[PDB]
Amino acid sequence: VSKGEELFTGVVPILVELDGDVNGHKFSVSGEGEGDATYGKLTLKFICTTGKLPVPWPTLVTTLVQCFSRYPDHMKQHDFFKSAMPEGYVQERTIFFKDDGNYKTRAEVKFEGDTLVNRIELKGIDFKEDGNILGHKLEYNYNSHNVYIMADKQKNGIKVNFKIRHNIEDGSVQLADHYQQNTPIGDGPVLLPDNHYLSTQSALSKDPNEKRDHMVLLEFVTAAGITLGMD
Amino acid sequence: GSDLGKKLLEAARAGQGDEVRILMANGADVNAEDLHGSTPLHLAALIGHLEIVEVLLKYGADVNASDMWGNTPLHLAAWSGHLEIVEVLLKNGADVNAQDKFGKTAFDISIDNGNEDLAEILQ
Repeated sequence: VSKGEELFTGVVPILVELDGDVNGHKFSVSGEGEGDATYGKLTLKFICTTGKLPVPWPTLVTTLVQCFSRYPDHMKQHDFFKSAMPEGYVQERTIFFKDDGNYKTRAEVKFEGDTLVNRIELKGIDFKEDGNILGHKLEYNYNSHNVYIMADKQKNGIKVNFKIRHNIEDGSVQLADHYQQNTPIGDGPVLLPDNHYLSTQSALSKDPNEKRDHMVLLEFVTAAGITLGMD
Repeated sequence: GSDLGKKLLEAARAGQGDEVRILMANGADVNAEDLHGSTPLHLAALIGHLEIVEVLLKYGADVNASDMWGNTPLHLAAWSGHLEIVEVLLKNGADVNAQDKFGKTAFDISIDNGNEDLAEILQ
């Protein structure tokens, strides 16, 4: 029930650009690949263009295109992300790494010609020099999560929250609380959803021919309704 | 896939029946996979392309191929309510008890999507 969902019926090329500063360490990431929103799939590869990434690749996954979530037919009315396209939306987050610092992010996600582009600014402060993040103590892997979405009539968008679980190499888990807002860029009408969630799955790998600091990301995301005996 | 494998995955996802048929006649691997472990049959089932589903099965596609997320072609056909494709997959030995990583069968998906027609035949 949006002209925007028509742009996602096929496989769509993706470009990601991130400018970052964590505790003063400046870095940049470029990413490219493809998304298949009917399947709910991303296939992406990201490069640190400034040298060595000064934080663990997994801390950046959430920042580095929820318009690729598979929304089933019965739920097409609750798909804010696609409805804002092609003019797009602004995605902002604060991410609290428990017992450690935080990331603030601001991203514009929109079409440029036939490519879906996520451009991000990231500022991280108050990290411990030898915590799990600046100490590079996160395992190179990723968990499955539920991403909770509600409408925000006021801002003509959505609010979103979830908790990421990052495996630590000693067997513990580092939580990252995620608070999120999305606002359309265009003046066009958008879909404001009933409360629902996205169920996410991800795998991280390395390209054996890639000589730079990098991450290959495969992701599979499905939207779901709230059901009886949740909360 | 390979060279032909990649063209076959792309042609199947794009719903190009003639292109799929020519690729298969020229020896493409019917079970080529992308990085997610998606096969041509997965992709055709997803988009509801009956012709490509039947052509691929006729060239020996694995009816019960699983992607890295545990989805089978039957799951993906059910995701989109493709009744005739479900019938064809079932008739070619699709596994009604295959579970994805959420523990769900194709029946469970039909139930989540409130689809009474699919629910009836996926039991």
